[PDB]
Amino acid sequence: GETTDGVYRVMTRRLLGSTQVGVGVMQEGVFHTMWHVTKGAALRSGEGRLDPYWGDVKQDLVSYCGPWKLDAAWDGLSEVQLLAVPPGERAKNIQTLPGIFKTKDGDIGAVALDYPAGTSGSPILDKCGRVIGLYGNGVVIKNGSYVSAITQGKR
Amino acid sequence: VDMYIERAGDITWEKDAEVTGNSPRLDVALDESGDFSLV
Amino acid sequence: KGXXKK
Repeated sequence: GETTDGVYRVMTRRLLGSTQVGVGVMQEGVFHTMWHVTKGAALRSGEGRLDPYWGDVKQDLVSYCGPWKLDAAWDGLSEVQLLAVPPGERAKNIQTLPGIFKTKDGDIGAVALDYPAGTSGSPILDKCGRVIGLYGNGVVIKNGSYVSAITQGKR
Repeated sequence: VDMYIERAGDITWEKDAEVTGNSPRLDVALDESGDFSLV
Repeated sequence: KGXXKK
């Protein structure tokens, strides 16, 4: 009920209105987002509370209610879609051919798409609609342009 | 702070998707803080 | 980006 599959905004509020700090994915009863979005704070979902279950600052990932479930991988060849959920805007799909981050721990697909801070955690999809990673941990090249890793956890 | 979630959509690939962005090959390092940088 | 690279 409070964990139905889908993409969700992560919001904060106090005694006034709400601000979107990120996005995440509900799959198999587990909520998935980036560590920098929530810092491991508990999340309200309707009348219920979701508590962090697993997370890792270096990977910049966190899961709630259970272990990380998303395991689809970019195939290194195909176009992908960012299902961007920008603050104040409807969810939208943006198709792109990833580049790569070449790292000492392997190649990571990387999308040269620039969306605001609160879009962090938006899912990146393969052609079957599976989530191959989350958007929003990236680099900035010399001219200022942004490139995000396709950040995926381990199931 | 009330941090909460609200539905934004169903997770699907959209065949009518705008295609954009380049495809860079970048040498990158990841530090223990979770920050990527260019090598 | 825009909280830096996040």
